[PDB]
Amino acid sequence: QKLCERPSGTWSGVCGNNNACKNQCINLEKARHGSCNYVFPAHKCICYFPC
Repeated sequence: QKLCERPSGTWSGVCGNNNACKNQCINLEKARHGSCNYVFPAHKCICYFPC
């Protein structure tokens, strides 16, 4: 709901892989979903924390 779409607390960078980005994010930190979202410049491991 009130999620903040931070580049993952850990993986604060380029992703090239949605599944991993998601997994790694919520596996290491405790965010809800994550995904290898686009937007300029390149894809990055965006993750949704209940901020």
